[PDB]
Amino acid sequence: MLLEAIFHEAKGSYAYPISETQLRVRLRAKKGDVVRCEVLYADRYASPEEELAHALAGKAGSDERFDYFEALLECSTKRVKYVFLLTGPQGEAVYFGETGFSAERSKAGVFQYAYIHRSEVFTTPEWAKEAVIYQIFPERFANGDPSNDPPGTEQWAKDARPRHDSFYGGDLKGVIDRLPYLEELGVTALYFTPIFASPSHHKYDTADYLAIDPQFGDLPTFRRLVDEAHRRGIKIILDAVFNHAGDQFFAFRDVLQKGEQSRYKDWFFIEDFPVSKTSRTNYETFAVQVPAMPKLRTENPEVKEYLFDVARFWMEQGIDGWRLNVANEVDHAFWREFRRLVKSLNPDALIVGEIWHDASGWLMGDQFDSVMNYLFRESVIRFFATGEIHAERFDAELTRARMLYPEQAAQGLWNLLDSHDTERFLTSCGGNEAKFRLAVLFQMTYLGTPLIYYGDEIGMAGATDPDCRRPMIWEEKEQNRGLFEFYKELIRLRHRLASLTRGNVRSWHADKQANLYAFVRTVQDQHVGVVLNNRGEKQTVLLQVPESGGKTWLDCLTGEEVHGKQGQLKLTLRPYQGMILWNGR
Ligand SMILES: OC[C@H]1O[C@H](OC[C@H]2O[C@H](O[C@H]3[C@H](O)[C@@H](O)[C@@H](O[C@H]4[C@H](O)[C@@H](O)[C@@H](O[C@H]5[C@H](O)[C@@H](O)[C@@H](O)O[C@@H]5CO)O[C@@H]4CO[C@H]4O[C@H](CO)[C@@H](O)[C@H](O)[C@H]4O)O[C@@H]3CO)[C@H](O)[C@@H](O)[C@@H]2O)[C@H](O)[C@@H](O)[C@@H]1O
Ligand SMILES: [Ca+2]
Repeated sequence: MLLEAIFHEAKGSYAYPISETQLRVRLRAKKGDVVRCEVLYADRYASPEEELAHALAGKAGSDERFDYFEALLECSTKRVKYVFLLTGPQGEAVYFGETGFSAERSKAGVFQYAYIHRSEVFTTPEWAKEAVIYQIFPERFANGDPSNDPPGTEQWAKDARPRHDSFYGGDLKGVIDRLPYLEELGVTALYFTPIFASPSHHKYDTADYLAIDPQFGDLPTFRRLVDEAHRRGIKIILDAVFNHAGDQFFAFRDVLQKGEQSRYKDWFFIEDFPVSKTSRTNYETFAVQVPAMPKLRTENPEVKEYLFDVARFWMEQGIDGWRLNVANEVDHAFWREFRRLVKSLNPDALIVGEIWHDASGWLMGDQFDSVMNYLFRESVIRFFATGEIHAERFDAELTRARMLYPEQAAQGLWNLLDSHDTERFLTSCGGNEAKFRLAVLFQMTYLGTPLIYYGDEIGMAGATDPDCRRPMIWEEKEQNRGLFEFYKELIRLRHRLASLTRGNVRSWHADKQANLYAFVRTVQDQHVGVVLNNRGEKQTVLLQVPESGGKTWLDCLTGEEVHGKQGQLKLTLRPYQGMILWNGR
């Protein structure tokens, strides 16, 4: 076996506790190199003559080039030292510990997870595990109050083509009026983009953190929205823009007026007063040269305190969590303290960071509960929309991404198809509803938390920002109701099958040729197999089905009963058809 490809570390995503006395450990090796991975462990202060505990690590998955082995160590002492025993296809074996590799156990040394502190057990809100989030971009969802529309508001139509500066009049009253629609859809939480006072249509350039934007409503209206959503089983998640403020933020206004004399100059990153010759801003902003968004010095204890007060204030209004804007650009300490603040105020308040790349550094348990899973989106785009990758590659990307973070984070990752910053998924699919639906079937059944971008459920399309922010289509005749019912059915199923919300995931079948992909969600004895025929042709496949897991399944989408013969299951799928096979347990 290639030792150069074997890896483990007693931290991060390769070793972390799932309870005060249980440690999950993982190990990767070149794919196919290891057939058996066992862990020999004991208390860190155990005498050398003491017997060692054994734990067999099962193969939790395989990506492009590695196999991932996973085991659970029972550590009643909460302190553990361990070594791996790896066996190859031909029986060759080697011990692997902190010191290195050796045929002699003691020479391999031992990895050590010093101590398991209860406070360090990554814990997320239970509800977040089985939730289906719906993203609402307020200026474009529903205009329930035409009297607060910004000046220049354009007419609400299906052929509307917005510009970066357009306004359509969407507001919070509109959201309230449409709660029956969201409730019928079955969503259990709403993620709102910024709703605080701001002169723009997107509101990411904050004028006042303590006020609902006038064109969206007021405090009383927001509170009514929170209460009405809650009674309909719908939670509220607000967008926290803590990386940067708007040029109209009171502290910045003071800087523009008093220059180096303002008491708030250190709340920002300023280079040379006068505060501005704007084309070449003399203060750091979000991205490049964006005068409206001066970056906040969150490292400044004063800035932090102010923002923490803002969070406290809104949480006092009954919200259920936060989506953190450009979260990877404010400091880690700020986030560790934020989590402590948030969880101390509401143990069930959800913290979701907005990071598009590998966010493992923020997902170890001391900061965010989850992140907007843009890498999940990349795989889905690649496999279902563009067809850049085949089923086996798709399987590998999914598995590799899943192994990047501890299971607690993976379990609640926000799996979106698109957002207000991308083109709509339908468009990515080139208008092919068949491709779109199979992707949605995957979104609704894969491991993680589904996030729906407003309008996708009724067939809206659009290029990226600002075209992805077209006013919501409310005319029934203009809505794709067939799609709407499809979403409704998938959402009801997700709520009915515990496997889909609290189960693990294992690849079932992956054939690069037929481009058919299948996985199994498991919890207890329940198994739900999802089969995806991502091809424009009718195909038949043979899936392996050991009788120990059942020999009869019910396709929950059609009611058809399928049966396995001698450990094999023959399925025939129409083009782009997906099946959700429940094993009746
Ligand atoms: O620039 C002139 C413009 O300035 C103001 O408006 C700016 C911008 O403000 C708003 O954008 C917000 C998003 O809506 C949020 O979701 C979020 O998105 C950021 C994200 O947090 C960043 O990490 C980054 O994303 C990168 C990603 O990190 C990277 O891995 C890779 O995937 O590329 C991503 C970019 O696609 O940028 C996101 C914003 O993207 C947009 O802005 C970029 C900067 O110019 C641009 O390159 C990109 O094409 C855009 O899609 O955080 C931002 C917070 O600002 C608002 O919704 C946007 O519509 C606005 O453009 C003024 O208000 C505006 O009048 C003026 O025209
Ligand atoms: Ca309005």
